[PDB]
Amino acid sequence: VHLTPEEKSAVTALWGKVNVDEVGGEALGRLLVVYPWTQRFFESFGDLSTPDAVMGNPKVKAHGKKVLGAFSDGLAHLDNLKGTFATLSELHCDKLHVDPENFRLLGNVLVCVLAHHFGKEFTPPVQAAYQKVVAGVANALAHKYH
Amino acid sequence: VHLTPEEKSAVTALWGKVNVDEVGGEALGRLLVVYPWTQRFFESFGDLSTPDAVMGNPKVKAHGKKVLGAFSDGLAHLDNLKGTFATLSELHCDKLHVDPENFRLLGNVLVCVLAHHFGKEFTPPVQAAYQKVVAGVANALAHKYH
Amino acid sequence: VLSPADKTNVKAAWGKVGAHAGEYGAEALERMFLSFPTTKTYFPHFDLSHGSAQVKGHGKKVADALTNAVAHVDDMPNALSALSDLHAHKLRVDPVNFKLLSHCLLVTLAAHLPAEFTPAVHASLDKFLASVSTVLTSK
Amino acid sequence: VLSPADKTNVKAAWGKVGAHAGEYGAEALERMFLSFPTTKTYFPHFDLSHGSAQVKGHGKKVADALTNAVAHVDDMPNALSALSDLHAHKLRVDPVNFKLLSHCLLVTLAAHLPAEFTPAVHASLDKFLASVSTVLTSK
Ligand code: HEM
Ligand code: HEM
Ligand code: HEM
Ligand code: HEM
Repeated sequence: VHLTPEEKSAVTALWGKVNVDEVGGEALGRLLVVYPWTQRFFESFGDLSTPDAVMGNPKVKAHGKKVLGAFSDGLAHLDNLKGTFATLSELHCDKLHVDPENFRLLGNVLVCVLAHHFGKEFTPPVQAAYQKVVAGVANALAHKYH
Repeated sequence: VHLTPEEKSAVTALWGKVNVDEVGGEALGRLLVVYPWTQRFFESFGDLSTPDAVMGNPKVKAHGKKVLGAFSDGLAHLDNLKGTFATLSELHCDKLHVDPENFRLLGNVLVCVLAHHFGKEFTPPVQAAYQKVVAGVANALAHKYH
Repeated sequence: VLSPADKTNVKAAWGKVGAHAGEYGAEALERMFLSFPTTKTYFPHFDLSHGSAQVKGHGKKVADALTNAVAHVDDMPNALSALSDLHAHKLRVDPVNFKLLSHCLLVTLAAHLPAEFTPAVHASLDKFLASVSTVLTSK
Repeated sequence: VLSPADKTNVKAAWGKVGAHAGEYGAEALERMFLSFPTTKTYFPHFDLSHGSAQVKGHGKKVADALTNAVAHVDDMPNALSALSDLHAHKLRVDPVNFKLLSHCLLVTLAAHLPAEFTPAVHASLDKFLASVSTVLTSK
């Protein structure tokens, strides 16, 4: 996960504008709606029967906040994502048994949320930088499988 | 890629019985036949039009020998796969641009060849150990993407 | 789609499996639980140890589903309609896991049918199991 | 299959893309080439730099294919038959790459249609592009 300085610049400048109370919940909700097998890991969250029910679920927004915080943590430690995500990798791999393909999916859904929220500002080069980031996070989160 | 000693035992014992002149060619051929998009990377090999033409192609047999040799290499350095495969990762990722999902496929095809050749002896525990191995090799060969 | 040669190959390989269908389905499930431990979580009410009567009984169910798919190969969406509902809606099976079980079914056939598991029949079986997986993930 | 609601959602989102379809297809291709550089090897005879007339012309081709699929959503295998042959037989496109372009098409729609790209319409679009990809990989 080597971002060039231009890549680092594109990523960090957009990230400073992210509403960190909302975007992680938007991404988790879309994950549950677009890829409904992921709802298997979130039965304790209650009503997920409709997209509206998902996106307005307070457990979804509250848990998405923590997810986004982990992405924020990774963005700070691009040179040691393995270390940053070791604890979450044990949780997701050894305890939760989430298939790591779903880490890739959540990363892609996050990218769609950023595109939705930033529009033209989410240029193809900015996307390409974010794709390096969400790939690095998914790989580090999957390290306890590797 | 940590194998237990019983996993290491099951893997090494079977591998000593592998016909290293043939099995790599069986695996590469099957890859080209089962996943024909991989033939994109091997147009210089000539007649690939039928399964017989592929399995009987002398360049398929010849190249598979080298592929199997790299697997044999990885089996010797299980606790340092990334270093063993650095040059091949540069080649397959930076030069060839093979999608790394095909590393997984070739590893699964190798496992099918081992099952075919060893029958009953290729027990479910022996398979599970080989899956850890081919997973580790694919991940190491894909490091240049990560 | 599955070609006429694929349908022939699949039918012929299945013909050689015979009354071992149930046992081979059980063995494929065991191979998948051991090789891909993440799949184990879909069966918490199962004992997954070797020789489990519950894995045995489920292996037969799975084999019978595949045999129904072989028997109705030109009409698989319909034949497997009810199982597609079950796997997507109720069980919420991750699509990745169909790739894992398909691979383990191939390994089981290859370990048991040395003459039949030629490169061509291996290709045909992979396409067949991919087709079954596409239907089972269609809902 | 695609539900009636999915068909409605896809239709309406496509309706709002309008005459920008060709442009958006070009942008999705550029997003793919920059984000997933392995896909570039399928277009050696293309200049893939920004503003390429060849990327522009091909984006329109791709958009027109997707519009034909939308217009014949209940008959996609037949509508896309010639393109399925092209992509599997001649071009030998790795199936993984359809996932990458589908994602980039979603990203392009999200960047351009803020009102239309709700979670439901996002889900329907993903299913539609997955269905197109299944057809294009069927041969
Ligand atoms: C890049 C991908 C992901 C990131 C960064 C991430 C991050 C997090 C974080 C920060 C937590 C809170 C852990 C804590 O309470 O200390 C968590 C918990 C959890 N994650 Fe994720 N997650 C990811 C992917 C996934 C996916 C794809 C699934 C399932 C489809 C999943 C299932 C869960 C569950 C069930 C919990 C709650 C575990 C518990 O409280 O026992 N995660 N994750
Ligand atoms: C576990 C996966 C793989 C292993 C261990 C492996 C191993 C090797 C080895 C040892 C070589 C010879 C390099 C040399 O001459 O020094 C090679 C070359 C090559 N590999 Fe693979 N390979 C793998 C996967 C793949 C796949 C999946 C593809 C395409 C579908 C591919 C395409 C090629 C090509 C085209 C060459 C020839 C490169 C050249 O001579 O310029 N490889 N590989
Ligand atoms: C080749 C693909 C598959 C076939 C043909 C198949 C077949 C079946 C059948 C026939 C049943 C019904 C059993 C009954 O009615 O008693 C069933 C149930 C079930 N399947 Fe599958 N399946 C496939 C793939 C998978 C995969 C990949 C998973 C998860 C990793 C899975 C998980 C389950 C579970 C959890 C049940 C319920 C078992 C129970 O509670 O008794 N299936 N499957
Ligand atoms: C949404 C899925 C896709 C659609 C709708 C689509 C559509 C098309 C169409 C309509 C053409 C014909 C252009 C013409 O007749 O001049 C074409 C050609 C082609 N496609 Fe795709 N395609 C898709 C996916 C892909 C992917 C994933 C790749 C590779 C990464 C790919 C690579 C190519 C190539 C190399 C050509 C030939 C271009 C040329 O030589 O002019 N396609 N595609």
